[PDB]
Amino acid sequence: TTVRKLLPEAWGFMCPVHTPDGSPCGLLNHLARKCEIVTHPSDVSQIPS
Amino acid sequence: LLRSTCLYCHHFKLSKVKVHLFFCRLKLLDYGLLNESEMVENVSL
Amino acid sequence: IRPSFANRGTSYSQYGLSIRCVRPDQSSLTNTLHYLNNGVTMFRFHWRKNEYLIPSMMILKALLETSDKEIFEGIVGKDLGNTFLTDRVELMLRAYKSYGLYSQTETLQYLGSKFRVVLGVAEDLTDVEVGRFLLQKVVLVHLREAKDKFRLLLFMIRKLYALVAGECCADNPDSPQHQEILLGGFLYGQILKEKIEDWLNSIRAQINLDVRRSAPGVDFSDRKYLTRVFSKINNDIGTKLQYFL
Amino acid sequence: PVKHISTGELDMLGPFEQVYMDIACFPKEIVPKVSTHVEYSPTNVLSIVANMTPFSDFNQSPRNMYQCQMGKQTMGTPGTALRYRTDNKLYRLQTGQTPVVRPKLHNTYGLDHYPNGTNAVVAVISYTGYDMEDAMILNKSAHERGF
Amino acid sequence: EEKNIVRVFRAWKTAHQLVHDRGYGVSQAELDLTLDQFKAMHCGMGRNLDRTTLSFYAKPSNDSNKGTIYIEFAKEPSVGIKEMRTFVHTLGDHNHKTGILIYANSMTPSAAKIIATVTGQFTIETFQESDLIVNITHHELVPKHILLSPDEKKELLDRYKLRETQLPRIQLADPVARYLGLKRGEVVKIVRRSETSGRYNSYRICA
Amino acid sequence: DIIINPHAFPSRMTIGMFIESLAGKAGACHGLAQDSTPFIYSEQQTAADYFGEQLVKAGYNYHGNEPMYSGITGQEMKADIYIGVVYYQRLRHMVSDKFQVRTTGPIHNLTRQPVKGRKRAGGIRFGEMERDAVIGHGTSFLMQDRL
Amino acid sequence: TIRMHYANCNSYNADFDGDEMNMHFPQSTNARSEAQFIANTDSQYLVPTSGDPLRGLIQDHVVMGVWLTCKDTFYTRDEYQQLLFQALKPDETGMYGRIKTLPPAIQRPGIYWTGKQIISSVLLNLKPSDRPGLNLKSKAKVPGKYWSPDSEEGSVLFDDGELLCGILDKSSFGASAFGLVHSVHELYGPDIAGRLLSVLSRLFTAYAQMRGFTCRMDDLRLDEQGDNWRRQLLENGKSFGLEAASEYVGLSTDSPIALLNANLEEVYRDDEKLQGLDAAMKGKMNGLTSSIINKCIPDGLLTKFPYNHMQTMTVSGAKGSNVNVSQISCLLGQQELEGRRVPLMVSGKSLPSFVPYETSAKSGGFIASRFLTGIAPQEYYFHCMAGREGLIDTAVKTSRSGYLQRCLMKHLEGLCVQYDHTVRDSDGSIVQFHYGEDSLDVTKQKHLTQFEFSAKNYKSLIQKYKVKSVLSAVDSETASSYAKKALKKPYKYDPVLDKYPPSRYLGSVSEKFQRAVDEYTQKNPDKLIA
Amino acid sequence: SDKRASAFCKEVNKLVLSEVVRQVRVTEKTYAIRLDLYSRDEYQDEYGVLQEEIESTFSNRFLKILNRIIKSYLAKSKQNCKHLDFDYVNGEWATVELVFPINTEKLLMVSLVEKACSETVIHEIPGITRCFSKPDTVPKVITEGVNLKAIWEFYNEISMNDIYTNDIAAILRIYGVEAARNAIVHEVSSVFGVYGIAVDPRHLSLIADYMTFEGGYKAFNRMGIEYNTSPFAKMSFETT
Amino acid sequence: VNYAARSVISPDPNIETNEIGVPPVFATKLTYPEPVTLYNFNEMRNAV
Amino acid sequence: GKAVAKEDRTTTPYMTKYERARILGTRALQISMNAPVLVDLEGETDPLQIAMKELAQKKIPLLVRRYLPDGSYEDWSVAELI
Amino acid sequence: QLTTLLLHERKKVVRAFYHAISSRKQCDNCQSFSPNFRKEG
DNA sequence: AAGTACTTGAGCTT
DNA sequence: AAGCTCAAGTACTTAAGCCTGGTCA
RNA sequence: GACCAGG
Ligand SMILES: [Zn+2]
Repeated sequence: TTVRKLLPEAWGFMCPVHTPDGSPCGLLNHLARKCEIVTHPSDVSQIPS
Repeated sequence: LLRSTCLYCHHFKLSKVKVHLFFCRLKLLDYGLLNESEMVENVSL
Repeated sequence: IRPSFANRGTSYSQYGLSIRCVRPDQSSLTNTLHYLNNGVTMFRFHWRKNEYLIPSMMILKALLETSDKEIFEGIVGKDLGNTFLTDRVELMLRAYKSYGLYSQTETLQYLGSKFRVVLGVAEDLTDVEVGRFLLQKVVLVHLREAKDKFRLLLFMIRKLYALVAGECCADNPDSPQHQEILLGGFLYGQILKEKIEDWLNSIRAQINLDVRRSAPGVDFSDRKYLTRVFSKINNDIGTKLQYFL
Repeated sequence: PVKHISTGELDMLGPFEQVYMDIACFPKEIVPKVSTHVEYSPTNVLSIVANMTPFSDFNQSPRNMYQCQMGKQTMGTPGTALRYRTDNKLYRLQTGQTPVVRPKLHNTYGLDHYPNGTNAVVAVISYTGYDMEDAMILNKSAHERGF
Repeated sequence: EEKNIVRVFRAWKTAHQLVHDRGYGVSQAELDLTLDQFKAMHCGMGRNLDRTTLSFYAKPSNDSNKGTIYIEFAKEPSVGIKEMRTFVHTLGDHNHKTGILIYANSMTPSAAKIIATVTGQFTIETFQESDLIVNITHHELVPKHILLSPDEKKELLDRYKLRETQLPRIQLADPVARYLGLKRGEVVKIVRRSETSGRYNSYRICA
Repeated sequence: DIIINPHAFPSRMTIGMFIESLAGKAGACHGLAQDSTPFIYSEQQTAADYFGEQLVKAGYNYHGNEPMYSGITGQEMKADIYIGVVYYQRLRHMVSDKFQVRTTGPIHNLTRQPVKGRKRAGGIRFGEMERDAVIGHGTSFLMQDRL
Repeated sequence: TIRMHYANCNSYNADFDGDEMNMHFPQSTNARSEAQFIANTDSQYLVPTSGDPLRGLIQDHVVMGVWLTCKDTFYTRDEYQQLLFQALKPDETGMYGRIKTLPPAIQRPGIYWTGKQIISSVLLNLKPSDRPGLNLKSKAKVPGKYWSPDSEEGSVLFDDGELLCGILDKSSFGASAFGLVHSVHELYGPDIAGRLLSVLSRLFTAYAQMRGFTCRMDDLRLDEQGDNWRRQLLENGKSFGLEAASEYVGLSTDSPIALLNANLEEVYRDDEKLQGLDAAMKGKMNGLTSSIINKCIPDGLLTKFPYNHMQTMTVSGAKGSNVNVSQISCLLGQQELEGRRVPLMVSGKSLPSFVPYETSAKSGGFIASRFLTGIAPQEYYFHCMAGREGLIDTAVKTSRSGYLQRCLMKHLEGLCVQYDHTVRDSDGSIVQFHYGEDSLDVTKQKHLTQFEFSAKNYKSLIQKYKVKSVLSAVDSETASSYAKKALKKPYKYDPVLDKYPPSRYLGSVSEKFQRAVDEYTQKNPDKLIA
Repeated sequence: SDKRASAFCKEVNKLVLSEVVRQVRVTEKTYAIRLDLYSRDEYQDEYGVLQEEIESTFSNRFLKILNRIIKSYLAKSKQNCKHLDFDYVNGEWATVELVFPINTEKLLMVSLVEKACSETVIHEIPGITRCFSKPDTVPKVITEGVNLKAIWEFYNEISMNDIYTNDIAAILRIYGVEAARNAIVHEVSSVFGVYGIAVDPRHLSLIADYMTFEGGYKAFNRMGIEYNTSPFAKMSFETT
Repeated sequence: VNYAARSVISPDPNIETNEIGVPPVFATKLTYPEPVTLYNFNEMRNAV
Repeated sequence: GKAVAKEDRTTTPYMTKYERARILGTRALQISMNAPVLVDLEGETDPLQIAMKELAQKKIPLLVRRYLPDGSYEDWSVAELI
Repeated sequence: QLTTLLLHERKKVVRAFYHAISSRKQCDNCQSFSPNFRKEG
């Protein structure tokens, strides 16, 4: 009954309700409606500066 | 069984008298007599 | 904290420190710290489906030409002589002083003569830069600068001792807190990079075979040689991708 | 994404700030001196398919889970370009129509191009006697007029 | 402090109770002994002074079957090889069929094989002290056990057309077997008191 | 058009469906598209009350009820009945999955037991618990027959 | 697609949502013969783990039974004839020439039969050729108070086959023994019990067609007085959480916030103290829940008991329980996921919406809103957690019985009961003499303890047992004589079952059985004369 | 009485030397360890083990175990108590001075002593711990672990009314086979009552009375399989 | 096993508690032998 | 082994839940194989309901042998059973 | 002048047989030390 | 992962 | 010496039924 | 036969 649990630090990240019934129940957590996946990195040298 | 073999001896690593005790155990078990099998050990020499 | 750690390494403990480092091109690998009951910590890494197990003081002295006092004041820089850390670091330091060497050169040559066989590096070119190569390739990749690898590894060993020191909770890596998503295209790029590394190493082995036969055609300046070599080896990687998909 | 309260503009955060930020979920729930962030609209919490199940907050969560996992298998319109699709088994629902009850996001994502089922005048009643043990009935005239 | 003098007091209510239960007969007061009753029985200068006189016997109410029983306690820890075999000729002149022994602790294994071989038609049986000092057969989780005559065993073997290898068994390391004086081969008749429907009587053997 | 069963709503907690019924009978009457996103309607005023105001505007009962005469007897049902406008997204399990019959057919190369099909007219499996069932029933002949 | 009847369903354990069943067909005649006789559906009426009946009529039929047996229902000639006939359906089942009816319970000034009169009419028209009438008194499911303080329905009482008083419900006919259908199975034999179950089925069906029954919305809503009662009760439960938590850690309610938070931080780094905390918190919350449910749900809600079509289905036992209407109508209560309660994230704020170290019950897994009115988001997430836990447990459990039924047939493979009446293994060894005295294998031993039942009628049971043919061949006097000798308190007498096997000697019974019949004759001598 | 009841409770329960001891500082150079101990009043609050008991048993067995485990760390590094001073009067400290060669590597001393504390027990019946009192006017004591031998000696409670969670192996070893038989019948009935499902004791009694057919008790795995007369079953079931 | 069909199953209250529905396809396709005697020749005649 | 004599029979005289089944079955099969109908038929067609019509009249052949677990048997006619 | 409990004893004899045979190294008859043997999976 | 029974070596006693 | 019970440690098979689809080399 | 699906 481990990581197949819907432990709450997902609020708005990956949907709590929708995840299939049956064997894979609790594993595949479909992303929330608006949680993107940021894939284009950025420049951050100004951050150490 | 190979471990139990004695190559030069071609008898058992066990004492023959003990293997014959074992033999009597099964001989008397064949007809189904349980306490009668544990009886036969009642000898001390 | 996961039980397999200790009973894999019976001197070992469940206390471990994991880090998933990733180069700028998203070609990540994981190198973890396994702590052992004695007080030393071994610096797990994994190369070519092969486990590998090196002590942290070793790699730490190998990285920078350093003074051991810098090592300690990097580990337990605080509140001078806090008993727990100032004793565990003493024990580790003596334990590595046991059978190791002193200088960066000597340690690097130790490591190089050790690893040369499994590493697919050029059979000849060097052995010192092989040491500066292993610390380039496996220990800590996301950090480009050596000194920064050094500072971060000090951070890491301090945090691990703190973890045994009970002042830090057990992180629960199976939560969306410490979790991330591998997109499709990144895996695609990594598999393409791997198939290309295989292709290069394969034509390398092929030219090595041509040198191995006796010397059937040997002129490394002539182009006709290379078009022949390319003719021999399988030159398709796209079909490998299509089979993958 | 969320809305920042001390300013009035967008702000995005990842899976560290959640555990350490007092993210108010209702404009009226905001308590000052603590709440640093406000959610746009808690609709933004669920997923896509789960969102389009009307009154999804009146159901016992196992049932919303069943309806989610089972709406992903409706015999609905898999699109509109079917002349040029060589897929193996396709299902097309000849007469589908828009739900009379629909969460506005159901129009925003533009599902109306892709309806899934029909709208039936369902009378909750135990009259036929056949419709027990989770079954149901189907008015024959509607079944032959093109349900 | 001085509780050890209770351990051996509670060693006659595990022994004088261990009588019938075999078919014998003993005076009905040696079972209801009060605590100080024993101290009045076995006296000395102490106040420790319990040993050197703890030995009795009994004659069966079976009145036959060759023969009777004699109870004797070797209180000295580690009975050994010089207190097992010397206490056999004393059984032999007494013509007692089977006797008892207690010990705390550890009847030595070297003095555990050589003993049962000379007993022959007699048999020493069996116990040690500090383990069986509370009557076992007295509880809700144990039935009353009864032996069977060869006629009584023939009864079972006939009414069921059985073989003595088809009836359920009891091992001899069992406290109720060593308690009854069972030998390997005789059928005991047990009273399953399970409150489902009445209580019936099952049987078992030993081997 | 479709009769659902009352005894199915408790033990499932799909009261959201009754709310959907109200909403649909409200929307169809006037010509509205009832917005049913989660979390809109709070405890102060129920969604039921809002949709009921709508309905009593339209003309029908306020709890959603409606008087229905039965069909085969002609007299009214003593108690009113519930009629809503739900969205029945048809599912996909009808005939392919359902029925396979094996009178006589192809067999196994090795042991001449019928094959594992539904494409090769394969037989159904009967054993390793079906055996326990009969051999509890005390039907040794049925066991020896089927097995 | 094949078709079956509702009754068998609860046996096969199907929901008929679209699950599928193997149909077989034994070819030869030996096989189908033994099947038709040993395993005909009605002849499997008692599930053999216990005695209670596993078949029964279900949801629509049972609540419409509570609506037909109720005394408020009156039928005229036309409806009564029609309904009785729909219940019987003679020709296809057969066996009868012409149906016989009862006279009307009330006659002037209009002839109106009552419902229980119709249940009695059915019980009559299935009467065997010559078997004396049934009689029974046994408690019903729907407690009487729902009808009235000191109402008489309560317990179904019908002598000589007529429902004098007592409405039928789950218990009377369904998955509950000592009701109608079970005693009919006893007295009249099983091949009649099945026809009876079918007849009550079609009967309540035709009635539903006449009358109708729906689970309509207004059944859920609280009346304004009731709902403000609940809102006041929760206004009082504004704080219970902080009080209980500060009490468990021990600090006062006006405690310093800093010390309170520091204590809480000390609380859930360790885990056993959390089990204590949650025990105390769930204690106080279950108290609050008991309070508000107990005031609201039976009295607050809009419609009363009978006219309410959901409280009917709930309290009758068709589907659901009292907790279901509780959740639907008043509050949901604490959500306990894998035991204790909600899991905390590292920083101690159970959800990112709640401030760190929350003590209000709102973050303890307690949720105030009710399904009808609509649950809030914060609470919704916890409910999702608990529901999903339910699913991932029920899924991953069904593999736990995955090795035991390949364990308990290697060692209980044959274990047949030979004609010596002494259960043996197949090899030949004895395991249980007389099967723990058995009284039977449990599937029929049930009515022994119902010693009042037989003495109540006694005229039909004697004909069932067929005394004239049985007393002939079997021995009676000797074992009955020895029964007393075995009941002698001193020993040396076996249990009578060992001396005289219970097959032929019509005198042996276990001890407790004879003790029961004796101490019943002496304890309850009211029915037996003198 | 209730006071004597709680007295027996604190008696049969084992104290572990850790549960009494406070922080353990080890001053070094030679070699020196100091164990803090709480006041006698709180000491008898939780307890009722006497100061002289601490003195004697602590000294002897604490010494031995510390010796053994420090030898353990020494032998692992390869890959003694000359001075002992207990608080002979006040019972508030315990110092020990030991000498070790300088070549031996540094030792994790505080952890070693913390383990040794938990690794020594004063009054522990072999195989029992954790005695508790729970609410019927038939007051009974819950005990974690099993020692029928230990409960024989205790006459503060009846030697008859000893209810057991199964441990049927143990009681079969010393109470009979019918003991274990009725034990497992009671056990399974108790397991199946906690849910309101009915399992009439005919089936459970047959399951029991077969499970102990041999006269011992056989589990429902490879053990019982190897005994049947059917060479087809045993070959079908687990390891063909 | 042969002679054994399978389907998804709907409920019917009208038949009996004994009886089970059989669709026409299972009837027409599930076969079983019947010896032929003097008195059911008529039925088998109609059958063939 | 032995074939138990009529004078002493231990078995239970009740036509069990099983002997009824097998007796009626094999009898129905017999009568299906053009066998002697020992009772005037009622026009009934099924080769098994004839068997029940016969067993109700207790005019059936086929004594049954009840194997005791020893290896002996008792041979009971169907009329003799209850 | 098979059956169940037979196997219970006939397996006990097998286990005792091994416990006896494999323990001995030198010949009890010959007094020699016949060479040891090493295997592989 | 769970846990089982299996087998070999090192320390103590005659 | 060496016999012989004691200890952790090395090899080693199971994990519900069905049923239906699909892709695959 | 193996990996994703699904009741
Ligand atoms: Zn030799």
